[PDB]
Amino acid sequence: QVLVPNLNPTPENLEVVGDGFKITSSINLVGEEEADENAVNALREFLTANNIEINSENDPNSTTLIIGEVDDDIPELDEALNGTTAENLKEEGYALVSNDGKIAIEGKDGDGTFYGVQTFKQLVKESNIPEVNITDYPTVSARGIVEGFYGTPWTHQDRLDQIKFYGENKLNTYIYAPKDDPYHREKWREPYPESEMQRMQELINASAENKVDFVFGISPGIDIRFDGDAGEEDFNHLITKAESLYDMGVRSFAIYWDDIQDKSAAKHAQVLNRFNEEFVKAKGDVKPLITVPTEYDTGAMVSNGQPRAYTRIFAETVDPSIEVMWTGPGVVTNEIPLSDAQLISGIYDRNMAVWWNYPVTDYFKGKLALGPMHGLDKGLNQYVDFFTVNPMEHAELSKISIHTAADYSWNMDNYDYDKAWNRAIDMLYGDLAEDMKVFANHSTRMDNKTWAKSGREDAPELRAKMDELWNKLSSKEDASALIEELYGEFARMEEACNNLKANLPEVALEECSRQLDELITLAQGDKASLDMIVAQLNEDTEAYESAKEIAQNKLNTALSSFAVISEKVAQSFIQEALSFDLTLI
Amino acid sequence: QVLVPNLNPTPENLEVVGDGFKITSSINLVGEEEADENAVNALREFLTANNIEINSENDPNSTTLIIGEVDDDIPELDEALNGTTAENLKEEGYALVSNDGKIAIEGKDGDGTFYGVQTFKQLVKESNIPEVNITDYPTVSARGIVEGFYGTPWTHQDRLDQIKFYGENKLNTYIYAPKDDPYHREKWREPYPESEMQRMQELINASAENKVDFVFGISPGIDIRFDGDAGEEDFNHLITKAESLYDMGVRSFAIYWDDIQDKSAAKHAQVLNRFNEEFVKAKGDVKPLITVPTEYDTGAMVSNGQPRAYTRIFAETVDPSIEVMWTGPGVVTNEIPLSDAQLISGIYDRNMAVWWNYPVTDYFKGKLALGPMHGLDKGLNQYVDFFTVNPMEHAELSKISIHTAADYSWNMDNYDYDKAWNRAIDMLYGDLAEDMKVFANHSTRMDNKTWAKSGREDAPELRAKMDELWNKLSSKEDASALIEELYGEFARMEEACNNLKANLPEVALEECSRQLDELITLAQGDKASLDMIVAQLNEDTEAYESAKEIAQNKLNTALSSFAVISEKVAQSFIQEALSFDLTLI
Ligand SMILES: CC(C)C(=O)N[C@H]1c2[nH]c(CCc3ccccc3)c[n+]2[C@H](CO)[C@@H](O)[C@@H]1O
Ligand SMILES: CC(C)C(=O)N[C@H]1c2[nH]c(CCc3ccccc3)c[n+]2[C@H](CO)[C@@H](O)[C@@H]1O
Ligand SMILES: [Cl-]
Ligand SMILES: [Cl-]
Ligand SMILES: [Cl-]
Repeated sequence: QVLVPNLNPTPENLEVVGDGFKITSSINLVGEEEADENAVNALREFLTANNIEINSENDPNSTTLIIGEVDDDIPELDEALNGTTAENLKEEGYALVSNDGKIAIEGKDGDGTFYGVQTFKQLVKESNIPEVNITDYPTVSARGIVEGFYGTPWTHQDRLDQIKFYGENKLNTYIYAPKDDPYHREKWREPYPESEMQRMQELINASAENKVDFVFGISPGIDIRFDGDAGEEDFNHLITKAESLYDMGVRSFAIYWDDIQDKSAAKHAQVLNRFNEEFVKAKGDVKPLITVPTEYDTGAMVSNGQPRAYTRIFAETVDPSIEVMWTGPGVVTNEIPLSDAQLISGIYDRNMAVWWNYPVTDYFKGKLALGPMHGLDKGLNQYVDFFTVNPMEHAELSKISIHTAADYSWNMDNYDYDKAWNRAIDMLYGDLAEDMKVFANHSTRMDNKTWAKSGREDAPELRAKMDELWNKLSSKEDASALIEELYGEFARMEEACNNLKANLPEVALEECSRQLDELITLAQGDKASLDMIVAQLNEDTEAYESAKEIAQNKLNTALSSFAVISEKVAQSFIQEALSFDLTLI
Repeated sequence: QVLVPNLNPTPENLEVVGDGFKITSSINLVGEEEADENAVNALREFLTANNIEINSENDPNSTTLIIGEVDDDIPELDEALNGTTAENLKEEGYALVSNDGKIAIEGKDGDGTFYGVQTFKQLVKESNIPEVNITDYPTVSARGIVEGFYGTPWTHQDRLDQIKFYGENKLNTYIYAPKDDPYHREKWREPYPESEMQRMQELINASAENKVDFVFGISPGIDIRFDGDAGEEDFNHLITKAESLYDMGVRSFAIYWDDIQDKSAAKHAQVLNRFNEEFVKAKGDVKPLITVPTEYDTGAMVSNGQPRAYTRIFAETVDPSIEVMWTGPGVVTNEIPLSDAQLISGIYDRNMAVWWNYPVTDYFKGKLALGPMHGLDKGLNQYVDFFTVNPMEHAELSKISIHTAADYSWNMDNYDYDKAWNRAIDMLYGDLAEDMKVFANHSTRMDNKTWAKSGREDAPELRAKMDELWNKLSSKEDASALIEELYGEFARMEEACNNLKANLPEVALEECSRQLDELITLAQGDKASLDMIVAQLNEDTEAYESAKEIAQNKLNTALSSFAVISEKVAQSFIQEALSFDLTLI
């Protein structure tokens, strides 16, 4: 009878109180004079998009929408809320009540009001809305993305689209830090050309319109000089560089020390402290300084329960108000258990920031990382106050994983990776969701075979059916039913990928066409591998020898291609099938 | 001056009691006419081959060999042993004392005297013998090989040479059960043709001369009938077949029920019991009957602590005298822990026989299994009294692993797999042992990528070095010295293999030429992999692309080839290097 639509992030408190109601083609709007401008703009936009007019004069027979903040002078807001408010209720928190023709939205601040509008937009389908009482606020207070990868940086239009996407999903933090922007790191002293400054401006305006904090990152560590007149000259270059962005509206800064040879911990921190003093504190409206030290994962930072020398000196030197990011137990790592966050938090005795290197693929570019947040302790917020993911150079397909990060960082305690992953693809993909899940299911696990591994395993259910096939065959048990089933699975992989090639919008298709072709090749090799097994069981030598040729040729195509998908599953199945001797008789 | 040479098996109690001495050009021999016939005949062969004559006549000044059993009354033996004796040792035990120009060999029985001679043969080098006090006896009472694999059965010459090899290493059991001998299984009812029988006579005679129990296996399970007249006809067929081999001197027999679809536990065990009664006991001089049940690995036999339906019925129907074989926790598995043997021995209420599926490679024929007995509990004799290995269709190279089985089963408590493996190769390959070690080190681990896995990991020390390389490179640490060390290892892999190709005797070379060429190919890819890494460090794109094309080609060659070696080490390393992105900035 509505119902409650898919929502992201999952609201903290949601109660269904009624049958639901249709929103009139024309509404009455109250409070839009005092409410958060940004919030109201996002409301107007949605209303316009959905062919909903705003009444110039009040109308009894119309759906009424009331909007404002807690301390705004708005009587009707108090009334339609009927008891529950956002009072109450941390920063970015809000209350939403839909009941019998009225919709009320109240934020603790303007951010909350904006976010209340985002939930509203998600609640309405076909002008119908469920009847609910919502109170909501984030688990973690900074949530977002660091564009911090190697490779082709996101285009200006990519970033503008990403920023709207963060706002819509309650993500409030975007860190500008592309390794391959020359003015970010390689030529960090050099000022941005005019045309690129105008683009930053648009990005900064876009961030503000969406209640996202734009963080200007800089990475001087390759060749910054520390002592004497050169240290003076270089420190001034940092100040100059930050000022140009500040003067455009930037109020958040990051200075980064990763991926460099120099491990002068005291000098790094001293730079951070001087910048913090002469810029951050001196400007007065600037958020805490953000940094990553040269040791940034637990393997690098810690030896036998104790901080290594670099980490030790850095921790003892960097001012307490500076946000320090770390990536977890490893740079690209399976999990962050609570004990790791506890370890690092105690070392720095401060709440930590997380730089999560997933879905980034810059270290294994042939594979797309399409899985949810996976391995992050649901209790991490005890030690972590700031959470960001490093995405792929592929902006559109990063939205799947980013979508889950939004849910993880806003409602951490109830986060369910499988449900969040499904919900992400449903919400992003529409009619194509079921097919996109088939494909993406095979492309969640990242593994470069050495130091870098993270993500949910690829297609775990299918992997379990494959194992059971081998179990039955080696036990000489009848596998006819399981074989018939696996034909069904392989045919479904291929059909799903074909539907995706024919119907994915180009923005999506351009990022994954090769991996799609790759999964089809694999599915075909998997099918032929079944043919090979079935021939061996039928003692049909010629059907063997013909199926095996196909299987091997598909595996060889898959191995020689740039695109990489389903290594431990669709790919490995062929290898397993070719290594299983059923000619033993 | 003079050290104890490599011995196999490791004697139970050995002590160096002096400096050693040289045996003269001719000796006094004493006890020949009373000591065991096969022991003396083996002794004479050795004396003839090492250009040592026997006095006519006796004295000077000439070294004195005295030989016999405890049951014999030879004074010189008693004087020469000086307190040491075989009197209190188990069957197959012996005493050897070499001191002051005397060598005394006393067996507990004729088997023990023979083994005494075998130890003597290993003790003498260039006429020099260490002065020692040995008492010795096997841990496990039945120690041998079952030729029980699928594929081309060993040739008749193969078998004769194996049987002598078993003698020399104190293995006492040979089970004749090749899956693809028609008359063993496919045509189990049918008599062997005459020329086959003559070959069987030779096998039987050779076994007797080398104290080896020749065990005749029959596998009637595919199509044997049990009920009514058909069941009579078929039972008599078993009798006819056994009689024919008994009539030539066979006194041990096996009836195998493995790898069939018929799970008729009562019928199987009834056939066993009927044969035990009408053949084994009726003859009086036939050793206990040996069997394998259709369920023969713990996974197939047991469901949480308890026997499955078939095993329950088998265990409780089969006569207590019958030796039952099982393979361990799985058909081809990592280990047999004491707890597994306890569990299975519990169900059958007796000491078990082991059929150990290593070094057999019938299920993964591209790889040679050249490693030691690995994963078998060193206390297994508590529940096991019968130990055999299923070897490769490649008889010559099977000797490395068999050699280690001889040590494990004879001296279980002191069994050290690395040392036994080293000794095997030292003792078997002589001048080529160091090169053979390099190559064989890469070919210990069996793994069909699904249900079958067993053996020591391939080249473990190189694997750790590889691991340490990636840990340093991903921490952006200086690895120049290790890089250099690994260039040395890959070069030495290629060198060893080249020498093996040029100098292996043909009978070994014909079994491993393809695998030699595989390891060379991979060493070359490994070397190209290092070059590829070094180029990326130097930001030399041309050298990188060039080394990369080579490393990829070498890999693809190895992957496409029938021969398989060093999957997780030499081969994996190339895959690891290719996925390590060092072009990031
Ligand atoms: C801010 C750091 C936590 C960090 O992750 N720095 C860089 C980083 N460093 C590393 C490990 C060291 C390394 C090895 C090879 C090439 C470049 C870096 C991995 N990463 C990320 C994933 O590839 C990459 O996106 C990121 O820009
Ligand atoms: C007597 C049994 C303990 C036994 O191991 N039987 C056969 C046996 N059965 C099995 C498992 C069943 C099987 C699976 C696939 C193909 C053939 C048999 C494995 N093996 C051995 C290793 O391949 C093979 O040498 C052996 O002859
Ligand atoms: Cl899990
Ligand atoms: Cl193809
Ligand atoms: Cl029958």
